[PDB]
Amino acid sequence: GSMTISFKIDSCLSKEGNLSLSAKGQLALTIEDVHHLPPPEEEHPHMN
Amino acid sequence: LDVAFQTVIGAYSSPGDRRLRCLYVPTHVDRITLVPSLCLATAESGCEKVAFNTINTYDKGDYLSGDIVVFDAEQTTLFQVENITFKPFSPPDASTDHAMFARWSWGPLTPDSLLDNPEYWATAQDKEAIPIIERIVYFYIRSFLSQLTLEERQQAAFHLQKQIEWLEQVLASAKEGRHLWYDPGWENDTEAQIEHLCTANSYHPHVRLVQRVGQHLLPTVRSNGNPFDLLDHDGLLTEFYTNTLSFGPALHYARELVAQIAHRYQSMDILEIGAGTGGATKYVLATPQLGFNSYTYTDISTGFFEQAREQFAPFEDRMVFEPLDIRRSPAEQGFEPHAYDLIIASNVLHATPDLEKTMAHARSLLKPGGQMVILEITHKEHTRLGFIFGLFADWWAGVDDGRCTEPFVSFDRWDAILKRVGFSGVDSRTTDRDANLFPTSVFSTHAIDATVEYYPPLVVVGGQTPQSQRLLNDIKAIMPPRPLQTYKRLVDLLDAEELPMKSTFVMLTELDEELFAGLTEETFEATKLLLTYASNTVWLTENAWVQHPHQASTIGMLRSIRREHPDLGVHVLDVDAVETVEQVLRLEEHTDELASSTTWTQEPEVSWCKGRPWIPRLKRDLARNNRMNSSRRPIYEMIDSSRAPVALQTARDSSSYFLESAETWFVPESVQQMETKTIYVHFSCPHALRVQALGFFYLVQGHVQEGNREVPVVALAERNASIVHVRPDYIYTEADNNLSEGGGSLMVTVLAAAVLAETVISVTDSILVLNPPSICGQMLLHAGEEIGLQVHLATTSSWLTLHARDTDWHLRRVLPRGVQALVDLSADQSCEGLTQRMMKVLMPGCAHYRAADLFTDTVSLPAAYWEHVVSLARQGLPSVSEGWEVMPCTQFAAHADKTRPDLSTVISWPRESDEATLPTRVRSIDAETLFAADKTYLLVGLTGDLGRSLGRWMVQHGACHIVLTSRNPQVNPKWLAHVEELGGRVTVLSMDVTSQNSVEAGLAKLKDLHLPPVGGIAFGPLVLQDVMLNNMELPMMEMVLNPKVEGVRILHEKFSDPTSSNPLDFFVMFSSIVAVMGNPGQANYSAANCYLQALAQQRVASGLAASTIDIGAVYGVGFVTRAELEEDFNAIRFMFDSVEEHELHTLFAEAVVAGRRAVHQQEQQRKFATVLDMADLELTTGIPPLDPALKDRITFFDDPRIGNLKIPEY
Amino acid sequence: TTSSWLTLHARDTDWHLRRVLPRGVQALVDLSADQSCEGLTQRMMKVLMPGCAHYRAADLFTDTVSLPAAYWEHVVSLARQGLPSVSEGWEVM
Ligand SMILES: NC(=O)c1ccc[n+]([C@@H]2O[C@H](COP(=O)([O-])OP(=O)(O)OC[C@H]3O[C@@H](n4cnc5c(N)ncnc54)[C@H](OP(=O)(O)O)[C@@H]3O)[C@@H](O)[C@H]2O)c1
Repeated sequence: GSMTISFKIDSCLSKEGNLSLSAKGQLALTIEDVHHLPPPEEEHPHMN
Repeated sequence: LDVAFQTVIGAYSSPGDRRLRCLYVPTHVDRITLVPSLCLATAESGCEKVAFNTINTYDKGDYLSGDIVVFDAEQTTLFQVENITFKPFSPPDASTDHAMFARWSWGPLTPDSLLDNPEYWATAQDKEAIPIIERIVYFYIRSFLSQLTLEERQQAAFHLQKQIEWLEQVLASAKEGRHLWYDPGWENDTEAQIEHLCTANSYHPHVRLVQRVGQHLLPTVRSNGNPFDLLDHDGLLTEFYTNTLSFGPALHYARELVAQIAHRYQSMDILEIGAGTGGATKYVLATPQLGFNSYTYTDISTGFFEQAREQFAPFEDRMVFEPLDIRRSPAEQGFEPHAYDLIIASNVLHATPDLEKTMAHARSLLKPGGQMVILEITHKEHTRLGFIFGLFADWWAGVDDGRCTEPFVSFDRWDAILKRVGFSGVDSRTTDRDANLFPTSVFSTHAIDATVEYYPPLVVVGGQTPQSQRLLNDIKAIMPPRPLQTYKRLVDLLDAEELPMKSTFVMLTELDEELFAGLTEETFEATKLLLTYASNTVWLTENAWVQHPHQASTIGMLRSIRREHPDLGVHVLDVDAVETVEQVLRLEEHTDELASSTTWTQEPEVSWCKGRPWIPRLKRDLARNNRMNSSRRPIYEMIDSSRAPVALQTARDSSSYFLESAETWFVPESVQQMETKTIYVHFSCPHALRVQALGFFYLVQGHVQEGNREVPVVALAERNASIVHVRPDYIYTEADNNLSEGGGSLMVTVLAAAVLAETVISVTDSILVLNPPSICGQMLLHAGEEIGLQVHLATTSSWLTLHARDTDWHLRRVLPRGVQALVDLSADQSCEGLTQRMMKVLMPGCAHYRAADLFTDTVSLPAAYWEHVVSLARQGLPSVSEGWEVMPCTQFAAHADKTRPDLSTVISWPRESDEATLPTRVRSIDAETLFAADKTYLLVGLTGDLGRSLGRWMVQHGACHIVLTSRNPQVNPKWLAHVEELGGRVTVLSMDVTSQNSVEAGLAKLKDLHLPPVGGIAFGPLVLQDVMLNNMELPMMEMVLNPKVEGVRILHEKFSDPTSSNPLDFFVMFSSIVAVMGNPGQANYSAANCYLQALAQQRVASGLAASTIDIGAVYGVGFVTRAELEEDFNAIRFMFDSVEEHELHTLFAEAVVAGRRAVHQQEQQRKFATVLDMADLELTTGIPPLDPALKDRITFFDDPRIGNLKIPEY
Repeated sequence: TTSSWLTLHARDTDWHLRRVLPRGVQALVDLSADQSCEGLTQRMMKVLMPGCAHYRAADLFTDTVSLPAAYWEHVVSLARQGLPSVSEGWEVM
């Protein structure tokens, strides 16, 4: 029930330029064959 | 999602606070987690409007780190973000720095008449060298004089005086002129004697230059070549100008004089003529800060302008390069007449026979009252500089006056000539009492036009006190012919029926009963009447900032009045001792001197201290600004690590090590950590070593000054640095030379690692160690023998010579199967795969320890421990030499790497100031705990969002007990729980500081709450009535002052005992920048803030910690944020700068540190007996970079007190 | 727990762990049957005491194997305290 994916968003700003990395990372997916996150923290009492 | 990211920035920076001084874009995210089902459900359901929460985890400034949580209306988290590292689009250069901090840099109201500094006197070496060269010549100087002048005529006439334009006479006359010095029995041997003298310091640059010129002047003796280009274009000429303590101290006094002038006069359009190489320019601009609006680098020739541009690039924006021939009219050369407030003559007036006309040209360029700084010759002495000065090409031009060259004019004849050319005489001069300063003695002269007067009626109020009576009599006797009105007190003025509207008031009421101590008796209305009839005003106070805070309240009231009534010229004079005359009359005369186009600064306020006048200037305190910005960028400051704590901190990314300022800033808690010893580290281990479950501690070897003994010691330090403060338990105090320099620390480090490894594991009967340090192996074997444990050594290079990438089957074949624990000490991390394969072949469940589990770059005992460590080390000392791996801290920081921890490496911390004075990456003032856990910190008046933020910051910085006090604390108990989660017990006292009884009840309730004694107070109660004083009413004054004034008085009287068992670590009183510049309609507030400042200053003078912060508009939190006045205050952005919530915390921390430093220096016999000694206690803040383009909108730009904060325009 | 107990949650922010987790902890024991909590454990290592000992479920429970008499006495003495926590056939297959 997991899937680790290494992703890289390569970018090139012009047709004359080379393809360069713009973003990269990993993706860890909890998947099914077809409350997952912590409940949000209680709102801070004082807030301007 | 980008909006969610913007939430992090919003948390980091409030709207209008300008905390986000640079554009941050995301560059790394530790984790983004999204629940696609919930996001799709929200998208399809149409309830796009969703809630969010975000934590700005890291906000120092280098890169923001945010943790975001976006949830639906039902609080079902749609997605979250963890450590979304926002980083600047481009590195945060100094242009993005925040210059909020400022200090009251005090200086003389006029430049000192005599610049006699013992630090700049001719040293013994120079004072012997000059008489030594005299000894060569002094015998027959009387006969020499004329011949020496003849030789000095090499440029114009000496080549004909004896037909010395021809080869024979040239060769004869060169050596004859040198013998004019060497004749008395020394002669040619003087050639070698000169070198012998040059072998020592203070002899080389001068007499070596003499020797060099004496061996090549033959072509110049006949006037056929450049006098100095023959000397390799320079051999020592610049060194002679700078290094020699005859040409040097003149430049030092020039720097001092220019500093004084640029302090009293700021935004000056300066112009140095004859700079050449710019040595004088270098020295004068070496001042930490000076109020030069512009600096015209000028010389007769433009050949030096490239060198000036390269040397003075930092001041290039301030500096403009324009050639000028003072022998020629400046107007013909493109310069604007009377456009410069200051002109500097860098030893150039001697190079013109038109001295009078050149000085007239300088006057033409100078504005009325401008200062001409003259570095020039005077009071000639033949036996000291003659034959070497005589060579130059144009310096002799000037002999037309009848004396040698352009005459060595005496200061009296300098005064005569200077007056003849349109100036106010030589009122300042450099000391030339004995010698070595005549050749370059400096003088300052004012441009005499609309000169200081030294008619409208003069009104005197006060005179009740006997000293006030004496001063009134002195005013009467010294006042010029003017209409005069006199009143005993201000009530008498209130009873007055005829008061001129053009009155020039001289108020001595503060020397008598003060206004802000007796406002009840219609004194406020009398002050209103005064302002109504006051067009000019002078006020006198007796040590207000140190003895009489009420007089300081009056000073602040006048400070605000000068803003409310700009047409009303006001001066205030605070005197430490009134008995110590004649200066109040001159200030009163000045008040009528409303010169707008003249350089004369209007002197808004003055202080007579130590029998001398002083004027303050709010110069950016670059120390505190650098500390604040170090949180945001790598601020580097030259710090002496040998005498200041400098830790070789590891970078946040753990990419490299850098030297960081480790100054703890006087944390007073040393009883729980009993007798925290100070260690001056000579050698230390870069990596922190783990101990027996106690934690990671670096190994440091150094000296401890036990009754001045440099006792060698080896200790475990949490803050590896040049200087450490460590508990005695973690110290080995033996001075055994076997623990030799460098090597001893190496062995102790290795043995600490080995002992840790053996102790944590032992339970086991046999273990394995992978790639241990070369020294380590034998030590580990010794420890195993001493603890009865079979330790196996594995290395990737007896030892088991394994290899990285070895097959698991090979490991099974070779590795013993009795191992129960594995310890990987491999500095190279490539052996991680080998370790993993070991885990598959070793005993299942085998304990695994990595190098990170014993060695780390971040840290954040039984007496027998170090005894065992040293006993083990003494077994294996011979394994290596002492200096097996020794590198200086600078080399380690520049070249060492965290990812490759070179175990068994040792840092050689420099000890000499020359070796230790290094560029250290400054540390934020709040980067380390500043507060003790056994004391209560009382935030008086701090219960709004500002107070809550300050309290939470305090607890984050070691404040385990905080008390918030206010007349109506509306604090959520949930916030109290939140701060308690941070580790500090916070309570609301509901204490009305306005009443003594209420304060006493609250302080007794503290004991009822069992809280520790109050170790610090943050006094910031506030009430505002924005109305001008004339339209103000006494009840408003009472409402504004009583909270402030009465609260400070009550709290001081409560803690007015420096001998008490619980002296306050600090007494921070929250002042507004209006207390330093005023504001329209806040006279009461400014007076109260000045009362706070004066009370803090006198409390420090009393031996009690205290400080004041002159805060700007706090957009982040507090009055501006809670009143929703961001637009209104940003409309005056150019007037008051923003002070962010966390910047406010930084300012408070800096004020606390300043107070503690002042107290400790007082323990070091710092008197703090006057205002000058307490420039740091008033942490001026909130003044933005003053743009002249906005000078019209700025209602206080004309104030010279802020001169150094004015942006240059030309 | 990722479900007194500290009801943590997998994928919790390290800042939250700092806020809630006690700072006096010197050792961490991860018995999570579900291995998704490995990230939570890693984040714990960044907030707990540096050098904190770390034990995983594999360090206590394993599917491959390849004493003082008082040990079982202590085991049963402890078990007799908490027997009522569940029924006999809580999970029998
Ligand atoms: N213009 C500036 O330079 C500037 C800007 C902001 C702050 N500051 C300084 O920072 C400190 C805190 O200011 P702030 O931001 O928190 O302003 P604020 O938001 O208006 O809070 C000040 C509060 O102190 C309360 N207070 C508490 N005990 C009091 C008493 N005994 N008498 C009268 N009022 C009392 C006032 O009434 P309540 O109890 O009902 O709240 C007032 O609301 C002040 O000392 C101020 O000088 C200066």
